Amino acid sequence: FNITETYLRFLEEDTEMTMPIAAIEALVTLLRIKTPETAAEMINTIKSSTEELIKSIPNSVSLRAGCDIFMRFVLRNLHLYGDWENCKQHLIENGQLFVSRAKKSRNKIAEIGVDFIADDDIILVHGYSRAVFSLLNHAANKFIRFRCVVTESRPSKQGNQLYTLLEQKGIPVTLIVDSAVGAVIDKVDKVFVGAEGVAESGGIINLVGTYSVGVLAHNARKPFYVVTESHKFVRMFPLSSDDLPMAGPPLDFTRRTDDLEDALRGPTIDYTAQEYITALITDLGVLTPSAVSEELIKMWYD
Amino acid sequence: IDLLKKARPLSVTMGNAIRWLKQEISLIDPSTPDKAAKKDLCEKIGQFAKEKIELADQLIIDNASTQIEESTTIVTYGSSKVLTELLLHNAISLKKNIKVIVVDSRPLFEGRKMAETLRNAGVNVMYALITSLDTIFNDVDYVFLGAHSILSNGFLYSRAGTAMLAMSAKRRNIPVLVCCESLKFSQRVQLDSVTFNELADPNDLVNIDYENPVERRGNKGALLNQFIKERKFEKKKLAMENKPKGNKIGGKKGSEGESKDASNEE
Repeated sequence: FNITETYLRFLEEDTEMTMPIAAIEALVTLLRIKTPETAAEMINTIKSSTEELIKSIPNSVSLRAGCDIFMRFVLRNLHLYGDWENCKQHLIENGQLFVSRAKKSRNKIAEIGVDFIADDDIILVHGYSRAVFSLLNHAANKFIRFRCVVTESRPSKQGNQLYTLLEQKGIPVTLIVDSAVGAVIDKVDKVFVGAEGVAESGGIINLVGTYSVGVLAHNARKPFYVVTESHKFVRMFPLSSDDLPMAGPPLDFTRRTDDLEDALRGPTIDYTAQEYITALITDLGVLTPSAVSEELIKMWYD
Repeated sequence: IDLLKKARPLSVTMGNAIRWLKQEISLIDPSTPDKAAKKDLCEKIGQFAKEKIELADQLIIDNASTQIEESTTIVTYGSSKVLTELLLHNAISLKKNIKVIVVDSRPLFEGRKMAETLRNAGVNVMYALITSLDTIFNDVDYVFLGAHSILSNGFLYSRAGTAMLAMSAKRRNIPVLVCCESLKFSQRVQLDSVTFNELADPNDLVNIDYENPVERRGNKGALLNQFIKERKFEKKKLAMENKPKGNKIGGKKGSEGESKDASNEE
């Protein structure tokens, strides 16, 4: 039946779906075919499927996290010590429901937790996240005065895309160079983030250049922030400043081989430390200081 | 000089002036006609005054002119007369927008006086106190600091919470710059607010705010009356080095990192 097929199914639309929410739904669908009463024929098989999915990955991180979340939910489900049927039914139900809840969470984020850009505080944003854009659009809707700042994305020309998505609203924006990042910290207020995953240590699993940005923020004491749909805590620990589970090579040292070729392999995933989160926008209420760690503890009961 | 010392400690500029006077005295021989002598001596003194002060000020102004952008928001502290003059010039002579912000402390009403003067000339002023500074910053674009004396370290020996302001500037967006006279520099050096402290009587905060001469009945006035109480203060503090990058004198351009580059040339 495949989760991979389901994943393939959604491509051009989305924007509304939220990472694991779709993956979780797919998993649920996979489950509700091959008898969800038994535990020996089921949990192990699910795990195997997840492993297969992991193996099959080109460049995607949060899937694992989603799977883990699903597993946790499943574990939580069977503790009532009554009957196998009701619990099974509940399990079957909880996928579409979960998806629905995601939308609610997004709505909450967009109406309640949007009081960080209000007094024309110029926002420094890089890394395309859907939640960020939702926040932007709903700020425009509320008329809550604002200005936008985006550093040019040029590994695969997502910058242009971002610019286009900003033209829909109809508000002036500017191009920024990521080497001349030290040149402009003057009028732009704070640095906000759209990323790929939330770390076990505390920092953020993000794209091409972030550590430098973080450093600059620290120098300027203009607080660093992360804007996300809050269920992307990937089971990964960045123990050092340059060591992680990565989709590609870590700063690939290439040999002088051909003419104008082996250089375009830019390190398109990078990390910054735990002592940077002044606030993180979470759908379970605005909670940050050591929240991710707490969540992890709650999950692994340690 | 001794009398002056007894009254209140003096500045480096004054010392320099004294030295110059001594040199002049050494120069003119006593065998010359007396009437003829001081006729020329006075002229020479006048010339010196014109050059090492007014001309220096002019030079400072011209430096500011080339450097300062098309209309600027300006922040200052104290009673830095040269800077006030420059501000006035900007307002009235060359004619540009002057959103000038002045900060002031409790013991001295220098800032207030400056503000008053600006008002009298017709300037839009923003008045500030100790409790907060950042309230106007978090907007503030270009800042000049209060000046008194410079050392051969690259540091500054200046008035009140200027150091705090400098620190704030360093933290938030942009560094600070100070313009001075070419005869302000010393060859003596220090690096803390414990080295040499400039003191007056602890009485500026005894009177409950408002005006200076009041004479009131209340509660304040316990220097020795109650069970052990001390009400001490400071006037001059240490301004830092890494933050005031700019220094402009009679030699036009340079950095405070070049702490005694002009001392050989003079």
